[PDB]
Amino acid sequence: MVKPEEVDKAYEVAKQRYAEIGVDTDAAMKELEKVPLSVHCWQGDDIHGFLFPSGNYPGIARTPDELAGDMHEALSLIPGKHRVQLHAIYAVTDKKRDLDTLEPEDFDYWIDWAKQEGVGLDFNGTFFSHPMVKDNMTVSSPDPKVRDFWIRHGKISREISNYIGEKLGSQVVNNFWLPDGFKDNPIDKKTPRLRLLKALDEIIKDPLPEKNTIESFEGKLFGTGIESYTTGSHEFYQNYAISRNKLWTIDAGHFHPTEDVSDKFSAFFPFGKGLFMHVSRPVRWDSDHVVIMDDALIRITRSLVRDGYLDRTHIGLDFFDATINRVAAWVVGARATQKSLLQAMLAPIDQLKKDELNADFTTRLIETEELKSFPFGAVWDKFCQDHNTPVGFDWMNNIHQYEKDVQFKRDAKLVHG
Amino acid sequence: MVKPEEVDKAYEVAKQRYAEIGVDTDAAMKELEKVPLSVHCWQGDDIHGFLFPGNYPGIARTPDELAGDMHEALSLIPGKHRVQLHAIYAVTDKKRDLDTLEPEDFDYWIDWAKQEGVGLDFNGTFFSHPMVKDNMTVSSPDPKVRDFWIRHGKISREISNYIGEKLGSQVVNNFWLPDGFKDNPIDKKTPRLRLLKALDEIIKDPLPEKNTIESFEGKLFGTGIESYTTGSHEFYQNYAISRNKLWTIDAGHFHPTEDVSDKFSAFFPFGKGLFMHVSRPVRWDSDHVVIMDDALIRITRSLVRDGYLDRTHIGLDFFDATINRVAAWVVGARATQKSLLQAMLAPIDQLKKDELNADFTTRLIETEELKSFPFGAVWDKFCQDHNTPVGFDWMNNIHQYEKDVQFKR
Amino acid sequence: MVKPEEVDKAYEVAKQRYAEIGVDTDAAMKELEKVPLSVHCWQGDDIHGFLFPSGNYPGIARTPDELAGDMHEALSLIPGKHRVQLHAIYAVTDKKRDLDTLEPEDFDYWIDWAKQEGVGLDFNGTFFSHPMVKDNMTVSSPDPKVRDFWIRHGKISREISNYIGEKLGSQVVNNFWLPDGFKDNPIDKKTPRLRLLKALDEIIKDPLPEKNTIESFEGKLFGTGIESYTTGSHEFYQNYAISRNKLWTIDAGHFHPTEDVSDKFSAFFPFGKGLFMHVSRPVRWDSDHVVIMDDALIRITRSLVRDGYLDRTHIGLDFFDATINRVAAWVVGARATQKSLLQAMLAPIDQLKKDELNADFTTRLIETEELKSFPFGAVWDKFCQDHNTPVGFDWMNNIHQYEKDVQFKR
Amino acid sequence: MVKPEEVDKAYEVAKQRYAEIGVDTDAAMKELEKVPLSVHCWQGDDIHGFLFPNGNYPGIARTPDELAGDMHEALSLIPGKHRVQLHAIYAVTDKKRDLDTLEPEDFDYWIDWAKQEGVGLDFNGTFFSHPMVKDNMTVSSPDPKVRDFWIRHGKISREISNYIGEKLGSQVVNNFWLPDGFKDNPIDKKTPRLRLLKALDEIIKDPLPEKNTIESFEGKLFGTGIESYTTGSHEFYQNYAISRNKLWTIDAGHFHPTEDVSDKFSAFFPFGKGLFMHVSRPVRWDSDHVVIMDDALIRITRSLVRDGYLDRTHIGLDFFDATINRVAAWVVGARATQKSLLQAMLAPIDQLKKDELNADFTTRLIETEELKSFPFGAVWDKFCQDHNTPVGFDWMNNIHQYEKDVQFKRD
Ligand SMILES: [Mn+2]
Ligand SMILES: [Mn+2]
Ligand SMILES: [Mn+2]
Ligand SMILES: [Mn+2]
Ligand SMILES: [Mn+2]
Ligand SMILES: [Mn+2]
Ligand SMILES: [Mn+2]
Ligand SMILES: [Mn+2]
Repeated sequence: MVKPEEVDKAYEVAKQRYAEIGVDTDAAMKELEKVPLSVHCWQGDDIHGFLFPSGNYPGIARTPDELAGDMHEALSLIPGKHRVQLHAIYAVTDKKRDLDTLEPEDFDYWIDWAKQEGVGLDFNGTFFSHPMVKDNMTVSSPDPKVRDFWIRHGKISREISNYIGEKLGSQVVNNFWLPDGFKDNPIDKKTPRLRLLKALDEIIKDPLPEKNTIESFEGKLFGTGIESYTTGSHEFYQNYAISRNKLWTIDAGHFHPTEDVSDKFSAFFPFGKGLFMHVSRPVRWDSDHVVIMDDALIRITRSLVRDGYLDRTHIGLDFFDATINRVAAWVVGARATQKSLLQAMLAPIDQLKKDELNADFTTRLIETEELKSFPFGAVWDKFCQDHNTPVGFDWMNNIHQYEKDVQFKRDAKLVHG
Repeated sequence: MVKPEEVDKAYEVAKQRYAEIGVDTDAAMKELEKVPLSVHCWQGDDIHGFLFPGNYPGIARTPDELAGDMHEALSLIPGKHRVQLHAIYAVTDKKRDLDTLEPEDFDYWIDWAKQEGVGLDFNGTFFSHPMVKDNMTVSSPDPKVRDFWIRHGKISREISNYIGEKLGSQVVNNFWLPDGFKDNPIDKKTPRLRLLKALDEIIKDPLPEKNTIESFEGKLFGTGIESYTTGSHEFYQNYAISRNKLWTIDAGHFHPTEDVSDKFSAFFPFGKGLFMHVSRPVRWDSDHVVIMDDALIRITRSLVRDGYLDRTHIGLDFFDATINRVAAWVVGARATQKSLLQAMLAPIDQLKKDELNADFTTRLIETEELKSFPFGAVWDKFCQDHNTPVGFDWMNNIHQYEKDVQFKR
Repeated sequence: MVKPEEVDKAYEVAKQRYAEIGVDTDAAMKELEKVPLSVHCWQGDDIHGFLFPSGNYPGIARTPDELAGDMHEALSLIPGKHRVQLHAIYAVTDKKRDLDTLEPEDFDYWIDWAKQEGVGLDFNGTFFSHPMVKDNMTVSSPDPKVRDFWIRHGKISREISNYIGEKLGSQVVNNFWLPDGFKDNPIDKKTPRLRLLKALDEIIKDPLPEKNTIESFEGKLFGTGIESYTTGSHEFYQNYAISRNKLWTIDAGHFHPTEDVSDKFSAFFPFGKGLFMHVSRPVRWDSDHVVIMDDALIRITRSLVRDGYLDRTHIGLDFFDATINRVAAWVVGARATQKSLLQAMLAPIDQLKKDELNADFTTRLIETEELKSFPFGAVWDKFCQDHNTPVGFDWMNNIHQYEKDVQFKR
Repeated sequence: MVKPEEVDKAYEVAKQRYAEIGVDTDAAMKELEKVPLSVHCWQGDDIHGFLFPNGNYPGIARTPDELAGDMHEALSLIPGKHRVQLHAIYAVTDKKRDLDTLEPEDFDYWIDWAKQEGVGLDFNGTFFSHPMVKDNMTVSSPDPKVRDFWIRHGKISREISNYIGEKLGSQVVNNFWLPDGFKDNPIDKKTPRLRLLKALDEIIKDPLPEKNTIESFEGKLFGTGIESYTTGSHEFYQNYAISRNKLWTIDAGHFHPTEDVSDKFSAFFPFGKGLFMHVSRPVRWDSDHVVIMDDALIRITRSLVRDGYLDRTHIGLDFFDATINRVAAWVVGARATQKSLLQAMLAPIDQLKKDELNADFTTRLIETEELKSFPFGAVWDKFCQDHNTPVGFDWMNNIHQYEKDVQFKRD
């Protein structure tokens, strides 16, 4: 167990080290406080939800109460104040429901939980794992009956999101992700994107207060069993968001091999409103690995900090690893993102910008490289301790306690509710 | 030497093979006639131009030589096409810099285009100049550098307007900027805001759309500018749509495994027009001669199947000096044409119906069979009908041009 | 229906166009009929096998007799004579078996079928979809019980292979693919590959007649749920094959983005014995799409043909698409491969090589590009007709008849 | 300026943090001392060399003395004991020489400098920038006159390397890199590689003691103007090295998009003798950017120390950036590599290995991620200070002084 006075001592030394290069470590920690991460609920129960009925880790959540407890446990090890992303299938009601019959009140459970937990809520319509998914197509299906069903869900997703936003007093980002596409090479690339354009326009048609909710649109290059064509491409959705004055969702695992998603922000913000940045680790495909401190995460976080885009960018976690402790998964990803944000915030950005404007690329290379071995860990440790979360390896103690007390017994416990 | 009667025989057999699956070979050839390729002048003289004075012999060194080489290439490319000029191909006895060019400096090319019977497209030259400061031009943080290149940009529009008025054919004025960083930048925002402001100033003075319209060409990375490109594909698609201008897709300028044929159907619900630069990247932006490969096949069939040709200008953009430079044009142009023609020789309306009905079996079988249908016999007929040599035969014309012209330089 | 006179006509015109550039179309077709393709049995029944009993196309095979009939139908529409790959889980027996208790006689069904069908057989041990797959590891597992189990199966794959080869009088290529790897970033990359080296050496220890069987070893870059580290890498297996004088398996789906597997042949053969070339279409991952005529297949086929490597290269199909008629999948993939081989064989290779030796890169570019629009289709159509298979679209009639009479009735 | 007592106090605190997770910082720094980096001479003078006399940062070296002084300055800012790589075109002689008439004594200047400086030397034959490069081919050219010329150079590279090895009493790694290939798609892939095999075998024919020199073979996926085919492929050279019992050169910039060269070590060492690891940063192609602390470098260094391959792996620098202070370029790349090696050496590797063997992938993910924010910087700073080099930003002062006193006065 780290000693709190050692953390405080190491922080004063680091603060001095940074002050000597014109960086204020107190101000950097204050900046990190103001960046809430939207923790995805579906990592807790392998995206089962509650609407419809292998070497994976024990302790999967099977009920609202279980998932809520698991997210509370994860959030108690993530320093600061954050948000939670819900999916439509996480509706809590005993009334018989389908995706086109959900009502705002079906999320009262999550509204009450979020108020008592002190987090905001983001929302995702569920356009997958349903018999109305016809040949991998939903909203942009050539079948009018299939299209009309999913348009109904899409409209309902806004109604729910508006209601949640009104009750919490915090704007709900309503994210749209559609599987729509083909496994093999299509003949017609145009007509599916025109069907999508018209169906999306119909979904966002009825006005709702922007203070309560706003829609984001999430593209993808390719998915399993849908590899050759994605109806909702990144180009289609950036165009759609700018044109219809909505948010654009950038998921870090959904782009080309070698594609740096941190390049997109400064090409979008001269034209568009806001982004939903979904941090996710792709390993040679859209594998949805837990977020770690790697090149991609470091570039995403430093690009948002350096160019001042945080107040127009929502940061969400989107990954799914059931092979490890599901609660640990959230905490690794959240801490990875926070410490990368913090490292970016501990740079003398104004002086570096100056040197770069004067084409002093020598200084820029040297300093950026020296900063990677500066004592950013001491500032991170201080941030963890100040927000009553365990430091470094110490949070494994919390995970072992949660495994003994909950996760390793859960499977044998009778589910109820 | 292929016998015309053999071409005619093969064509009649192919015509019947295609008619049996509801494809009209005569109509397919009429469709191909309507697609002019914009042949880039700079392949002729390794992008030297005329403004600022182990490769294959016979490089063009003068306007007349370059004009003669383009005439030779066009004579071996069936149908009617266009030529792309760079600003540095100005023809004048006057002392010019990129900020002092005048429209009449291109009278030479207007006259040549009229006698050759081709339209002209234009490119501002924002590279190979002392005023390129740290690989930046219009979006340079130095106002002296920015103002110089803004003057050149404005002049590129005035030149393009003048050419368009004289030819009575709209000149597409393509903007490509090297602007970016070799290594990792701190500020990605400000360069792109400087670009936005500069481009807006360049296009400020209204010019008739009947004479010219601007297109904007993004890049992922170039040599010595690998880490950041100010003018990104996203920046320019957004810029084109918002400013009601054309977007330039160069097949060589995207990510590994990136399929540029995906972009058309995501652009046209929002945008006005495309300039599609066919170019072959070999593991980087290598500007290899266009060949019949997956990329070209997908580009051409995507434009044909979704009926985007009337809104897509097709230009060649490559540079290979290791081979006969005139041959380079003909290989690239013929690859593009035969690929367009193969796409036009599909029963597209029936295939679309099969696809709407989720008959993915029929789609796979038929698209694979069409790859070995006799599309070559329709291509050969198109070549012959338009007074150009068939197959290997045009190598005779190259060897004669080498002997009589190129090898004598 | 295509008119056979039409085909014969178009062929004679093609024959002359090719003759004019020093290519013999009759000779090219003779070369093609000497290239057997190893048709994978598992496309027919979604790799279910027989050992351990939503937008999926109808008519899936459920029994040996059904799978046998489906492969007979597919082969009937593929011109020339070919081979079939079995997996261990395709054992046909009424006896209680696990992967470590399989007997050669359990493959008597397939030997009898192959002799009647007139095809050779290749083999694959089944190192997946089993409770003894522990944390995605089999032969190279750190758990000795798991190792021993999979080592027993490895040895049995060789024994079965030897028996099939003896009975058929044609060499059985016994292909080893293992899923062994880690989902996330490993600490120790060395020890797993040392465990694999030791285990493989144990599996191939007991000598078996080469005339009957030889082993091939199949690497992978990454798989679903095993993305970060593959124990059996391409580098590992090329080194293992060369050093233990075995075959190396190259699957066209299992390499890096932009990786051209046709580059590997000429870098292997100065050192190595033979290759098992598995044609498979990756679409942005190891997606096992049906093989089509694309840059990869064209480069694979022309690289084998131009450099004379066919006599040392076994060509197998490896793909799994259940979204389309499963019998059609076989025929599309096989015809695409043969088409692409034939186009390679229809080039003036000796003259092009001389042009290249003299650095005449102009002639090489012009000619290779012109050959892409030469009437190779007319020669392919002739090959199809000569070997009593339908021409072009026509074989769709056979699929519709097989759907009505057999597939749609299951 | 950093205060030595402040570095020492921060080190003692870090020592304690690492001791508590079973890591010995003092031992970790001793392990780092034993990894010499082979600093490439050609970054100093834009690969001009001296043999054939004939936008960019000022102060390029133009003479042996200027280059020697620049490498001395760079080494003075890189903590510990390292090596220098020479190219054959860095011959120092007033005699009229071609690449096929170089003599060992032509390198006496560099032997004398290395003895003075207290560093070992590695060597590279120069198979580029010469009229005898015919259609981008050298050793494996279809022209027997071209082949024979370059084979003469290849034999001479071994004779030079043996001589240097003897004089310095330190084995010279003689690295072979050939541009040989095609710009566009070849018809015949087989024959070029059979020509290469035959030519390499003739080059290494004459026996020389391993004690003085051993050959390494460097492959490439593609180069500028040689994009479509490389005769000397990675597969060809790994097979060649294992077969002929020589070293295999892995250059981090010469592989496919997304390729992780750190994967290759554990697939090589069950079969082969040794590696020459050229650290180099590719940015979307073989761009030869200065090495920085990124995923690739972190994976290369941790893969070598985790699996205990350092005693069989020579680490060399290979990059060329003339847009920045050329001496600075060396220090950035060397320090990136050392701090990355050091971080990997500061992990509880035995415990992590045990956890992994026991399939505790939860613990492995948590711990590896926590280690990335442990105070490795305080250990790095201690290593820098202990070895009489400036800490953190401080060495920018030395660069500015060297610009003022030496570099900016040259041009
Ligand atoms: Mn997402
Ligand atoms: Mn994902
Ligand atoms: Mn272009
Ligand atoms: Mn280009
Ligand atoms: Mn395979
Ligand atoms: Mn596969
Ligand atoms: Mn190197
Ligand atoms: Mn390099």
